[PDB]
Amino acid sequence: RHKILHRLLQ
Amino acid sequence: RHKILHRLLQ
Amino acid sequence: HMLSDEQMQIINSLVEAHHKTYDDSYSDFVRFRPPVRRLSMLPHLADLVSYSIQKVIGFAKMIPGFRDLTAEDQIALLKSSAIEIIMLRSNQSFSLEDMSWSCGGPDFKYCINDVTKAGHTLELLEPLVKFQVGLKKLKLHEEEHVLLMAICLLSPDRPGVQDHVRIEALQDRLCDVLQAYIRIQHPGGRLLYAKMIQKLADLRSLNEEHSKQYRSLSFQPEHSMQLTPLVLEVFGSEV
Amino acid sequence: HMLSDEQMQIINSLVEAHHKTYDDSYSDFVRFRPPVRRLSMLPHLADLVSYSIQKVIGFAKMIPGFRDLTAEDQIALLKSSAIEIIMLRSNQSFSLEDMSWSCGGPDFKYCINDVTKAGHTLELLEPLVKFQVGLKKLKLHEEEHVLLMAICLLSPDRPGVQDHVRIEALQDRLCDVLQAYIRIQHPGGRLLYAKMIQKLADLRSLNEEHSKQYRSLSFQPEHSMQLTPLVLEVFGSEV
Ligand SMILES: CCCc1cc(C(O)(CC)CC)ccc1-c1cc(OCc2ccc(CO)c(CO)c2)ccc1CC
Ligand SMILES: CCCc1cc(C(O)(CC)CC)ccc1-c1cc(OCc2ccc(CO)c(CO)c2)ccc1CC
Repeated sequence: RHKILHRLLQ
Repeated sequence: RHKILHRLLQ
Repeated sequence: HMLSDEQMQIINSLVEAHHKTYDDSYSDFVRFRPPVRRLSMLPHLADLVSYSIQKVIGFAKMIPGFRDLTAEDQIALLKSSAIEIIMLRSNQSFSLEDMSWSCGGPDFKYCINDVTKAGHTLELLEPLVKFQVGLKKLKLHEEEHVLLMAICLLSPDRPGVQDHVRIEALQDRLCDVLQAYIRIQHPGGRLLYAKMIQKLADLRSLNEEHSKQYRSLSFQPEHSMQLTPLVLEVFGSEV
Repeated sequence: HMLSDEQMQIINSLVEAHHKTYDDSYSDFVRFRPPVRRLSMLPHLADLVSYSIQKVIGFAKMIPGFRDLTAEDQIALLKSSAIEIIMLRSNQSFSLEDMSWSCGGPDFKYCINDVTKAGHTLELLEPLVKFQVGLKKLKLHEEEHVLLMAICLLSPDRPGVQDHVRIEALQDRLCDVLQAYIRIQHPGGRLLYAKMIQKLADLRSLNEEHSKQYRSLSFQPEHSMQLTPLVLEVFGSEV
């Protein structure tokens, strides 16, 4: 669930 | 499950 | 009257974030799949949009307060508003003359002509350009333009948002500065703030239209395979 | 002795399929995200590979018999062998001289130099080139080269294959022609067939290595977001 969004959000 | 592979396989 | 340091700090924080996430040389565009003048523009535009999401995300992470929201709320805000932030940030390259988006030059000059072969119809392009033109006319300051993007992104009335109250605070502390700045630093900006908020409402309709059209396109794998992982994930329906 | 019409028909069917799915002008490469000499080659190579999958699929759909297998079996065969078919088809552009892949010219000439910044290591590149060189030396005929691709793709010993028996028949009727052709039409090809089958075994190790390295790369979203929907789906682990 939203793998890339997460990694980008940190 | 393999949306694009299917569409391409027909 | 005049603004306070706290407010001035917010503006410098945003303006900087925008500068840091918006390349005026548009030299990154050379790395997109080449533009081509049947949905011949989809590859290049998909890349442009994916790239823009990455910038919009980078902008958010710098909006003061945003980074303290829950990872879940951050996503909910991005997924629902990214498409609007992109329409807002893209205005900085929209030209009233040629009525297009000029990004560094030819090949990257998207007239209503080439923008058609990307899978979208006039049912979106018409209101879109209408929006870009209207907005371009408000000759906003960088400060106001960047505020409007942070306000739009911090709307607590987006589906999926949990803390629809702490985000209410943030957006409010944001609308304050905008209202203030326009009062203290914008001659003839008495009816501006109201015109801007109206734009945020127009972005809601455009968002709706893009969503419908994106679904139809995205449902056809021969087309969805042209998109990028980020575009698929962000504009996807995963809860 | 000599081959039969049925066999000759199979060869013309394959050779044609290869011609129809392999552009000798490599003019489609201009549409890939530009090559760039930190994983600077990943975008361009990802596009090249995705594009290749599309060709490998198009080739399969024309291998006689393949189209009658179950949609499920067709996928199982592609997902497990696509990477090997790509290594096999890519040999047609591998050059012993410069020890690289020359596709239409510069920018599309991938030396072991640029092929490094795509996320893979020597633990793959070494055996790979070794393979390309060895294979390039068997100076196969188009007929034999295309047969080997159809044989490799119709291996019933791939995970996920249901009808591991009807596919056994097809691959067998395929190895027959190869054995025959080499006997009837290839001077000095007494020890060829055996050398070829050995290549199919090497493709198994390369497949294994690529799989390991692909997993590590694909696990890092900053990298997997560089791939394409097709590459992700085909090299993915979805059952
Ligand atoms: C709001 C519509 C966004 C959009 C979405 C899609 C998809 O839905 C997802 C990929 C298709 C499935 C395809 C094309 C488009 C598009 C991009 C444009 O770029 C302006 C361009 C974009 C961004 C910036 C900065 O982020 C600048 C510079 O200011 C210029 C102009 C016009 C259009 C509609 C056809
Ligand atoms: C077998 C390895 C396939 C491969 C996979 C990946 C990924 O796993 C998936 C995207 C990375 C996550 C990235 C790069 C590569 C690659 C491609 C090459 O192209 C030959 C090139 C490819 C195809 C054809 C025809 O299909 C020709 C023309 O004959 C030339 C040469 C060398 C390499 C290893 C670095």
